Amino acid sequence: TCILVGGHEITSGLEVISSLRAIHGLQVEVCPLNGCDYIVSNRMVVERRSQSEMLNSVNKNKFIEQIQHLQSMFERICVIVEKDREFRRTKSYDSLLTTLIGAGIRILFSSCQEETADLLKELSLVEQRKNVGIHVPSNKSEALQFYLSIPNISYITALNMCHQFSSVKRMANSSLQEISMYAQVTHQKAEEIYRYIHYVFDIQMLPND
Amino acid sequence: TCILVGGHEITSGLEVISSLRAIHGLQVEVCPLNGCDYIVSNRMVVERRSQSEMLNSVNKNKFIEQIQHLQSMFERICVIVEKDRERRTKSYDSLLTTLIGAGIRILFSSCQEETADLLKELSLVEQRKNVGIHVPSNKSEALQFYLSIPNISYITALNMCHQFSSVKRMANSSLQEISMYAQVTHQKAEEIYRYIHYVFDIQMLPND
Amino acid sequence: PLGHIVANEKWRGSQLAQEMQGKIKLIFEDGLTPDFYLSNRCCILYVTEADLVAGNGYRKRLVRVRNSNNLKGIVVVEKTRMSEQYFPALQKFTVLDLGMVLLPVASQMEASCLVIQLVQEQTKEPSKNPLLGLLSEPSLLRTVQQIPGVGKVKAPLLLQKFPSIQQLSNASIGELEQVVGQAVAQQIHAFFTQP
Amino acid sequence: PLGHIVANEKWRGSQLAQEMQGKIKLIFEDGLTPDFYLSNRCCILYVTEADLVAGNGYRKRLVRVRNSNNLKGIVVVEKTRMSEQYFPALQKFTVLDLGMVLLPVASQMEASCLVIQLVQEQTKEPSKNPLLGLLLSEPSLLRTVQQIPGVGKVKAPLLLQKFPSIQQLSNASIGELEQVVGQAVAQQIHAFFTQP
DNA sequence: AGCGCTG
DNA sequence: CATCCAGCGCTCGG
DNA sequence: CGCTGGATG
DNA sequence: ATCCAGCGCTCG
Ligand SMILES: [Mg+2]
Ligand SMILES: [Mg+2]
Ligand SMILES: [Mg+2]
Ligand SMILES: [Mg+2]
Repeated sequence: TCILVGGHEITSGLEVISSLRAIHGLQVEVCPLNGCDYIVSNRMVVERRSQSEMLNSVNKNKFIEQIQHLQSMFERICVIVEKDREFRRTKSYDSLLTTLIGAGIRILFSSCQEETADLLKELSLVEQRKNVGIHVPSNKSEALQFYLSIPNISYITALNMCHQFSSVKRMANSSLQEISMYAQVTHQKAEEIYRYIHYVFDIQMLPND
Repeated sequence: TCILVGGHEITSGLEVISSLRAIHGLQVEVCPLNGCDYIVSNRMVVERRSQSEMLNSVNKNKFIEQIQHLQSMFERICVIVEKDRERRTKSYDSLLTTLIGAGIRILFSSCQEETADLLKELSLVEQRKNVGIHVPSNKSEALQFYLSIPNISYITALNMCHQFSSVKRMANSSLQEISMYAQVTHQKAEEIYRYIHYVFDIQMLPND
Repeated sequence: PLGHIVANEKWRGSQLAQEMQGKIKLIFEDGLTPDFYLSNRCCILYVTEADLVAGNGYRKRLVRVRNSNNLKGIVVVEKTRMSEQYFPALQKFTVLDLGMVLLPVASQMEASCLVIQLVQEQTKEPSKNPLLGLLSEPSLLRTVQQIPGVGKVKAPLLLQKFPSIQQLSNASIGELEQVVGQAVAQQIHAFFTQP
Repeated sequence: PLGHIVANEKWRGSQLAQEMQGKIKLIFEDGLTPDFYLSNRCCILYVTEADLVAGNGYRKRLVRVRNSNNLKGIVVVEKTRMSEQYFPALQKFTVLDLGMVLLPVASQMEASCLVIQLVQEQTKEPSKNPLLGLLLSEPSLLRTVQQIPGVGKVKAPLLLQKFPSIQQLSNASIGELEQVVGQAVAQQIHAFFTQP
């Protein structure tokens, strides 16, 4: 069972990463993800935030925009609020939690990096049982960057495309249903990708210059 | 056998990293290293460069400065020139001969898998010189303090964090203790000892 | 009820009930299994320090609420220094088995200020929750610029002649050669067909 | 020899020997095990495509050179598409077992332009090699002390005025700290240095 | 912004 | 036939 | 933008 | 028991 970790997590998550490998026996790869912490399945991303980050009202609007970005690419979003390493609550903190609950963003609480890794593993198990887990094992590097350029798809979706389509042409000539199954995305999401690849470019929709 | 990888290597080295784990059975940790690719031991750092990066003369002086930085922290520097993924110049040959003349070892690799193989071989040699990395959360402030010490590597700072029960114990250590516990040379322990015993003088700085 | 909270008798004059005074009104009532009701369909199951130390007696009630139709439970739990060790096991059960919301609190004082927010959130319309409530041309330029050989200048020329990614992908070397050089045509063709 | 290369007879009129003409002078000679000598103490062992396909016949000669005192070998090897499979095994042997320098070349043409550089590097003084040829610690020490929690830009210099080394700072009592920074930041500093 | 490649 | 710039893609570092 | 210590009640 | 001013800290 596989999990992708954002590279930025090495500046604060080293015990999360190494527990996941060592204690839990997941395949753990540290990846250049753009805008997320833990991709746990094809459907589920997990954001890791310290109490302090959640308390700090400077971070509120930026967090909500982060969650909004993640909503366009993932069906299941989890926030793990991890205790700071060696806490007074604010209205803004309670307000954020209630906001998240009202939008069905799941919240978990962790007292250390080891416990964060434990929750990540449990979340990994649930998703595996919904047959949406990450399936991966590379002279297909140009192709990956192309697929990542497709709007509102996650790194794992782009990876699936790279792995599953023998060529880019084969991807671009696929049906909506094929994109759904091979890229492991929802109907709606396969629809967005299909419309994009069939979209009739018009130079006159851009400024003249 | 442990090896530390700079986090930047995930933008170009994913097969190097995963081979090292999977094929070679090293403990591989991706780390926030500042200015190096692979720390293979307490004495040895390995820089990984594509042929293109080596050919590109825009990169020559920048590479030389990078090797100079690394010389202040490591006794053994290796460059692995890795063939680009799917044409030779004087400045390329010039760089190679420069590196030879300063005893910087050069290895050549045709793919990321072969780079991982060389990194593993280099790991083995260093293990046999008893300078290998030995490592396994409340010590985080201490690490950042030790990393602030000039001209020491990430692994030297980690050793300090792991070996000294407290920072005070570190700062009261002998030169010899620093040598052994931080796993650095005499010269390097001397530089750390002088730093910790250096008499700060505010009048050596400008005023405003 | 409107502007109100239906409450279990057992919270009569507790620190929780005291700090909600003036902020929000409490209709007490007997025979209630859950601790509070925010609306008719959202309830609270307060698990105390005592509840969590003892064992898994708290769970019985949680199961009832989840397995009720026409009702949803928010579990609020007293996460102290004493209880912190038991909290993982509870959270696994509450959040991951049963699928219910769990909110830790240090004390009843905190649960006061938290429950006021839940009620302010319930009363709010779902639009003003920001997590509930473009031309592709620019993106397509950038996608096509990922093709080797193709930069700023060649990207728009290609999308003028082959107006979709699909049509671009199906273009012959001959069709490509008319728009870009023989060399950049090979690069594009190679990119789309390399297995 | 000065401005010169002592060469093995076998390279008479080869593409290598041809491209070096005018650039550099070749004294040929018989009975030489190594291919060229740049100076008296640095030699070259050219391993050809033929050498590398056959097996490990090349190694005999390499062992002799490394095990010679008063002599160092640079191994230049023909890394073609044909040979590339054998190159890892050679490089492990040459670089990691024997400790010798190894430089791949596509062809003799490349080895020409490479050997000219080695000779230009040998002739060069070791100072003008930038990887061969002291500071106030005050700025660093400010930054080190700023890693102590509670201590920023302003408190760092005040502490180093009273406790002028990291060691003395590390040994300072809470009492001594209280005079400079006040009770809370004193505890933080003391805690930092002594937490086991 | 400078550098190598293509018509 | 062999070149010479000029435009472009690319990389790099602000 | 919160916390600490200190001047003002 | 209380405003605020200076500082450390985080973030852009
Ligand atoms: Mg229910
Ligand atoms: Mg391109
Ligand atoms: Mg010798
Ligand atoms: Mg500080």
